[PDB]
Amino acid sequence: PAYRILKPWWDVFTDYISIVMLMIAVFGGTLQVDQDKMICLPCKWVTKDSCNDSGPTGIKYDLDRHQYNYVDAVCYENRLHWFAKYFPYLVLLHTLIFLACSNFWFKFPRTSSKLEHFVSILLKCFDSPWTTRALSEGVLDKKEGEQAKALFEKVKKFRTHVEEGDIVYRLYMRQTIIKVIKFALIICYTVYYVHNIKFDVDCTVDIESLTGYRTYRCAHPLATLFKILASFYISLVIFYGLICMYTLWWMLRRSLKKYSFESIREESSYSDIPDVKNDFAFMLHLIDQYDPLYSKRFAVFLSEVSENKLRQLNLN
Amino acid sequence: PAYRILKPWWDVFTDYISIVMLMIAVFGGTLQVDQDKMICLPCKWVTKDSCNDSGPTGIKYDLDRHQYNYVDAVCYENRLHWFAKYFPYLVLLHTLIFLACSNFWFKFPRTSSKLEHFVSILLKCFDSPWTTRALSELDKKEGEQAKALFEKVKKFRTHVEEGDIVYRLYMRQTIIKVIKFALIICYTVYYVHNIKFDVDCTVDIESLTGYRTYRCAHPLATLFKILASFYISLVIFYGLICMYTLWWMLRRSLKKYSFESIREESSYSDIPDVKNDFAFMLHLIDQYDPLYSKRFAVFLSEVSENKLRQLNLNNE
Amino acid sequence: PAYRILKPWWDVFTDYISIVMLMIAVFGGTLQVDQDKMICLPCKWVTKDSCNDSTGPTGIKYDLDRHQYNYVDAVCYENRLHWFAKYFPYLVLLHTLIFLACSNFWFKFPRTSSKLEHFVSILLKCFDSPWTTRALSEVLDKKEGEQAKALFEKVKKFRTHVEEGDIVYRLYMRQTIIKVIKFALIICYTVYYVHNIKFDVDCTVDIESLTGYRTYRCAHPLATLFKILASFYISLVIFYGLICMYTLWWMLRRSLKKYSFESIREESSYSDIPDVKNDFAFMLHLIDQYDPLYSKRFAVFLSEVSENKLRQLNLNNE
Amino acid sequence: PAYRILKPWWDVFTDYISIVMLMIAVFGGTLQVDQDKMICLPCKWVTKDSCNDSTGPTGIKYDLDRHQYNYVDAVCYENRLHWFAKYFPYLVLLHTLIFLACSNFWFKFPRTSSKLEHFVSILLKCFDSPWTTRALSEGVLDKKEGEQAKALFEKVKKFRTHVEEGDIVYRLYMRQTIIKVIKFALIICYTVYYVHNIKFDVDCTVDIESLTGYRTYRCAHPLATLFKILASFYISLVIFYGLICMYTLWWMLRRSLKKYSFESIREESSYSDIPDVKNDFAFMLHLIDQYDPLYSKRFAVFLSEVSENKLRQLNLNNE
Amino acid sequence: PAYRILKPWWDVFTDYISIVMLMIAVFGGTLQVDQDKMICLPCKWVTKDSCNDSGPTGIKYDLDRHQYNYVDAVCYENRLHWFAKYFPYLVLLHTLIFLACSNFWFKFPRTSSKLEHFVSILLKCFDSPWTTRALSEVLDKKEGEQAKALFEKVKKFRTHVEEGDIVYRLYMRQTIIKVIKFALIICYTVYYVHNIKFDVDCTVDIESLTGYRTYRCAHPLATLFKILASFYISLVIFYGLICMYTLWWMLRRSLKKYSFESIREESSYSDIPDVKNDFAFMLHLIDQYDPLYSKRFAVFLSEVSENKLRQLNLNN
Amino acid sequence: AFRVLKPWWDVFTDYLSVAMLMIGVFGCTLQVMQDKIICLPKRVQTVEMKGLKTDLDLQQYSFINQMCYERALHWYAKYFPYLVLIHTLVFMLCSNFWFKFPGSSSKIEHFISILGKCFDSPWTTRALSEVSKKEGEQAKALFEKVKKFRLHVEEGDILYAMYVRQTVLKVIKFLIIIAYNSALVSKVQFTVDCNVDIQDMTGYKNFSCNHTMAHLFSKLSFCYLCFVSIYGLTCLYTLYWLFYRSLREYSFEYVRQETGIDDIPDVKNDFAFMLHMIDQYDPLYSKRFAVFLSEVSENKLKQLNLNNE
Repeated sequence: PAYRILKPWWDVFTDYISIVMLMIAVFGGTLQVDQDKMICLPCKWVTKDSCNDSGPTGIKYDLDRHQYNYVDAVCYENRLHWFAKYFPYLVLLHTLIFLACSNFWFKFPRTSSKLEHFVSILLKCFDSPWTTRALSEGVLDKKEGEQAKALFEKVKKFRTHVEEGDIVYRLYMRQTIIKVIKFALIICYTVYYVHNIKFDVDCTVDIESLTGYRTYRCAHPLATLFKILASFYISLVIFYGLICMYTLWWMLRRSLKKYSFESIREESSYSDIPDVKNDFAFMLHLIDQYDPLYSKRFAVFLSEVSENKLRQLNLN
Repeated sequence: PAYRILKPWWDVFTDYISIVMLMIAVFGGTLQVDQDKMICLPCKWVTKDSCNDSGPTGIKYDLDRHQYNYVDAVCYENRLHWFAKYFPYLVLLHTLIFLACSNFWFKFPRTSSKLEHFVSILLKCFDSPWTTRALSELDKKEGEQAKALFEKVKKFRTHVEEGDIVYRLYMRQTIIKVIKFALIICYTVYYVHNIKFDVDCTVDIESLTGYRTYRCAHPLATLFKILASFYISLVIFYGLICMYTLWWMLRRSLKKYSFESIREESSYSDIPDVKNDFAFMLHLIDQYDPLYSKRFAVFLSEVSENKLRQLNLNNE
Repeated sequence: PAYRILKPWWDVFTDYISIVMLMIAVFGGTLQVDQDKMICLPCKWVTKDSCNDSTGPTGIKYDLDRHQYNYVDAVCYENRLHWFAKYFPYLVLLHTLIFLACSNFWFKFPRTSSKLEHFVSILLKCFDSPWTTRALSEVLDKKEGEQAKALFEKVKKFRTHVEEGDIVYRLYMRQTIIKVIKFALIICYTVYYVHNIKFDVDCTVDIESLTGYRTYRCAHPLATLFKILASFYISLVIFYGLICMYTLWWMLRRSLKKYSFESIREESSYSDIPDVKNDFAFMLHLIDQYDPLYSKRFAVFLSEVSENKLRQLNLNNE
Repeated sequence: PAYRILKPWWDVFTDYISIVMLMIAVFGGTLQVDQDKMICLPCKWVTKDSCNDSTGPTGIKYDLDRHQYNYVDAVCYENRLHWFAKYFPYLVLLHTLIFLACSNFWFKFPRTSSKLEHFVSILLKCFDSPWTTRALSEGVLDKKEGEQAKALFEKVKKFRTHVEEGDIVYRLYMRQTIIKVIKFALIICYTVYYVHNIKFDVDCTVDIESLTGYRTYRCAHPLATLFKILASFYISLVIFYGLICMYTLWWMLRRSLKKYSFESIREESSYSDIPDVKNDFAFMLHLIDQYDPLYSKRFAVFLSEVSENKLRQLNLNNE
Repeated sequence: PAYRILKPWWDVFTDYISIVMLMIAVFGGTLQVDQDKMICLPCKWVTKDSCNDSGPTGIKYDLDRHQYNYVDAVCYENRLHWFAKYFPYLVLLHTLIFLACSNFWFKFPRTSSKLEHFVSILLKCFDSPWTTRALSEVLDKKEGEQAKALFEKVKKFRTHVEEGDIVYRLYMRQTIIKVIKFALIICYTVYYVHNIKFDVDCTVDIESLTGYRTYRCAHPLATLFKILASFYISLVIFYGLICMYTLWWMLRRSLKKYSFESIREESSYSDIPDVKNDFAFMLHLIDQYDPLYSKRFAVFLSEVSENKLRQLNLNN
Repeated sequence: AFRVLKPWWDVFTDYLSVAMLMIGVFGCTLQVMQDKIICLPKRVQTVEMKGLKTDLDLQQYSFINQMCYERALHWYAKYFPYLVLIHTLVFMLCSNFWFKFPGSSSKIEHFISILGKCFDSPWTTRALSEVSKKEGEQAKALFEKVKKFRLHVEEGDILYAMYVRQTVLKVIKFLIIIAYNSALVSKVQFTVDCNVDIQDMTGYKNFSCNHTMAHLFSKLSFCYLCFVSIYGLTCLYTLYWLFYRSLREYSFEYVRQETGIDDIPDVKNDFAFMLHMIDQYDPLYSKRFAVFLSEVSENKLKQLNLNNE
């Protein structure tokens, strides 16, 4: 849409990673809702309240189906690690936080309005025929001349209006910092707690008053599937974090609050384009990271020499 | 939509909070519908209506599967707190009321028509080429369109400055939202501790089952618990945002929009002070983007209209 | 789409209440289809077709298979559960569909749909006509004068074709009366039968030859939830009543088939605006109910003095 | 979309009735796929393959496994439960599909679809033409407007020669209405005859005594009353559909739709040379009259050659 | 869409095959979640930990339903081959990788911007009436100025695109990765498709809990997974063959050198220069979609056409 | 405008294909969850009847059900919906065989553009009125465009060959489908006998099983057979109309019967076939487009233009 221009390769990569993690979170949540149980069999042989487990005939436990369901529910709630139960919900929450950090740049009214104004007159300068006339370096239409003069004045006004404050650059930096800290915390806690997603779980829940057995051995059906999902999420979070550190290094490599038009002023005829600062510099850095043609077509409006050529050609 | 300009950051943030509050209401709704049950096991060793408990083998209760199902249903209906059962429906009703309070501004035909026609004249004034050149301080067709638009603006001012229905409706919506946030916080905080995993039930079905007291495990309790906690946090954030909204309507009189800085900066110093609904939507526009009100203020000034007729007279 | 200007606050409120009623209808329907059961346990102590309700405790052996229990459930759900507790969501869905049909039969009937579409097109064209602004002010181009004269003839022809009868007004009246009557019937029967949605139901179905027991006590697990739905539905219907009742009052306090342009003719310069009647009067009353500005600036295309001024201006540029 | 002008009130009524009937079909189909069971219980004492029906009460022990019960359920559902109760939603869905195909056949048949689209286009762009307004109101005209007016005049002139000769649309609509009414008759006969066979209590005698031990089982179809009320609602909707189709048939029989007189138009307006149209053109003009007569009121302007002479004079003066 | 012109027949064929693959993976995953289980029976007579296989009456195992569920879960986790368990997830991952490789051409911002500019100017040339006149070879002033502006845009576009070969390089890399992925998929899937069997023998050693060691099981969705794999492999082969053809289409001709000798011989303008690198590559792809677009774009490249347009405008 | 080139048989077969898709999807979703078998062992261990006790757990019953679903149920009864889906997808892909190849698609677009442009041209009406300015120049340009179309399409016959190949493919596929479906429709039955050797687990060898969704699968198979038969009758009529009249030759003698112009040449091969297609849509386009073909009409138009200028 209109905001795809201000989305560099790191942003679109993080967006695709985010929707992929959202998909695996939805899958894990559906799995948790439907098929997440645990089959618990009592240990007939016990030793100090622990599972001794020392034509064959099957062991008779004298337990009803409802006692088995009660044992399942109690051991699932008590002696199953919270990660193995709430991993998809944590993944969904982390993905939602990441998406909110990515899209708060687009939703906050001040920054959204500034982005809309920038995108709007960049599209208008692209549609301006005098952009083509200036980039080539005859006859001027009255409507075309009025549109060109209005676009020049709008460019000057907007440059004065936004170069004072850098709220958009500061918000983007804060979003990147929050995302990289989130990734650090996510990778730390997920790497720590991934080994607790096990298949065989020994539960000692003390329901001997109701069931008659003390300790039970449980099999978690969706244990290794959840472990595979956790490893996939770890890989995705590692990729997201590497992209985020690259983006932060892009911020810290050079001052994005200071854009120099030296290369364009050397290539083009107009060599008086000022070195703009702060929010305008950041917004121009973004489109330079998408396509340098936008800066090439838009630098002609900033220069006063092109305005000098404008007033001479308008008079003619 | 077309009313995104009239929605400040508090309106858009609470709408996203209303969306996630809707989603955990949906999530809780299908969870309760599908697998909200409780496994109830009778306490065989009843002692003062308790479970005293006065290798190991299973305890035979001599209960059929259907007797267990009946005990489950009866103790779920009777000895389970109503909050743990109807938490998702309560959340759904509350977020539906919040969404209704947020959208009643755009759904009520009087205020909807007023907002629509304000937005139309504001966007068409944004597209007007006259306002940029007037702020800087002309074709025959362009001057005629601006004069007709000037007539439309003054007619709108006369039509809307009489009443304050929009501002009063917004105040009422904020009052209802904050008082419902308060009520939600009190009752939810009071009753969130009743969502327990382990519940003792005593329903007196001894004539049918054989036991008086049964100990029940509610599987979807702790998850519901954390959902409730999550919901509370969302509501808390909602309320805080609503608090600031209340502050924004009480720290300053919104029925009087002063153009003091506006006429101080610009050449036109005769701009009058608008009132009532016009003042309210101008404050809202200032909250979204000051530039819209800045370039709209010229069409309220008689001096700039004097500059308009002389430009039209000189052109003729 | 373009019919929002013909929908007042009562119509919008009834539409949203019907949406909520449809939502609860779908929810109750899914509940009834999937999770509506009836857990029935035999009463081993029977006393004249009644449950007598009469050393560690031990469960009572009933000597019943699972399939005998399922048969008992099916028979006591079919024969002894009240019809309201079984068909409440379907009845709510039927009532919501009836309300929606009553609301949208105005726009689905081809004669009234064509009349409303023609009225909306003409009024929108007059709203976007620039001469009306000038008509509210008191130059014009050749194109603007031509299109304004063409719109004047279009308005005259539309008035001639519409002001003859009141099919739109009669249809709106009939829909309002049908909605009020439906609300009354729904409230009466729902309030009367809402008490039959009970949790514990005693069933006596006489399947002694197949099960061995005569009387059973059943638990309807969803019943209380349905009760919480049912009362909620009643509340919505109550709202859907009062709003609709207000519409009836609004349609009977004054004759909607006579629209008076007295205020517009006394505020604007043109004081010759005639009083329209019948369907024209009804749609102009509804349009005023949306926003008085639409009718106020449509009044200039009904006044002959505006036509005289337009003809004078056309002679000037002619 | 653009064919809403060609659909009278009976077509709209039948379309919405078909939508509701298809909803009934989908609901019944989902119910019959998911929850359609048959809980069968054996008769302990039988007399000539018939149940005899002969200190607290104790349950009857049948000595049957869960899978033997499932087998008995499957056998008696397949054999003894009536075919109408099993295939009611599928038959309903088939009937709705046939009704929808019959209603929308002439919108998909290319021979009639081309004529219908041509008629709709040259009547709508006729309707929004300014020459209609100026003629019905009865110096200078826009060049584009005049060229368009003469272009639509020539288009109507060729359309009249292209359609008036044939009656394919009228015959197709006749055949669709007749097929719909005979389908309604067949449905309201067979459904009404077989609706009484949807019963809750069904006796099954399937001879599986060598696999279960019992011969007769008293089954119970749970979705029998719900299917009964669904069948009653379907019968009511088919009754409404049939009454609407008989009204359409009576409308098409009483008035000859292969002729159309513009006598009312030519008397109110000054143009009295509008010819009497016939065959398919007359039929769709009658349909448009059923939708809104003022569309044909404006369309009759381009059918009169006096209007042609006036337009030619005005265009020659402009030229 | 807007980029359908760039996609040849092999690309859209691979897209349809990938969509069918995604449908297969979704179906397999739905089956795996819903009705993929194991149901296992103990071997009553066991000699050396193996089933001895030593009117009729049923064998009594004295096992509860929960012991059966535990046996099923353990023999599903430990003795079912991982291919039968995770084939739907594997085809899901492979199809997602194929789709990502296919859409990385349009996703990467640099190549996406270059392709968007190329498609926009090609579509503007295709509808240009001056192109029709040049094919035919008295024109409107605005038409001639549009033709001149489009000529200058073509010149600056050529100078912009001929410097780099990133687009062709990216397409080559995507094709290479797709071929390698096809080869690996075919190799591993053909190697492991035989492990999806119906009768599996499990020796899980749960004698302490159940009473038996060896059980013979039966996987419901085994022979249905044996056809879903065997149908999937076929598609991969087809995919690979198509990809192989694309690889062959890279090797027989040099994609960085589009010689206009065929076009300039037929056309009157026999002075059309030969384009290079990315511009040559997308012109070759234009030929693969339809050569008429490249033929029409060829007249906006020759200098004789520029001289003719300048002479026409001078006459104009 | 691609729907104009589609006659009644083409849209009829398309809607039949959508019906087949619906049948296949319904059969597939039935087979995914509802498809199950119920098995009971044979020779198991005022009359008071007593049930026979098989002494089998539920797990053994499920094991027997699976063994008999795999090794006793016919493969048709298990894979009928997937076969329907695959065959109808092949039918749908081959339904537009003559529409998708770029040369034929370009020919279709060129012919329909030409026919529509001369349809909108008033010179047709002027010439028909004669027999029975700027627009003259436009008519002359459209005439030289018609001549260029004659030089571009009439010499080839690839479209007819592609249509005949598509029709033959549809007919042979319909023959195959009818043959195997009619051969294997008797295998879908309710009661089946299962003789798997699981005696070492369950204790029994001979079982009697019931395919619960066998009546529904039989009805679905018969409905699919009816749809296939209707599709094949449609394709057989298409082949008969293809062959009994030589579609490589289009004759304008029926126009000559009422139109005086006789210099009209008869077009052949691709032109003749696709004019027959437009005749199948409606003959009015063909009998109207006749006047744009002959050369004496161009000479008359040239003379009229010379007189007017």
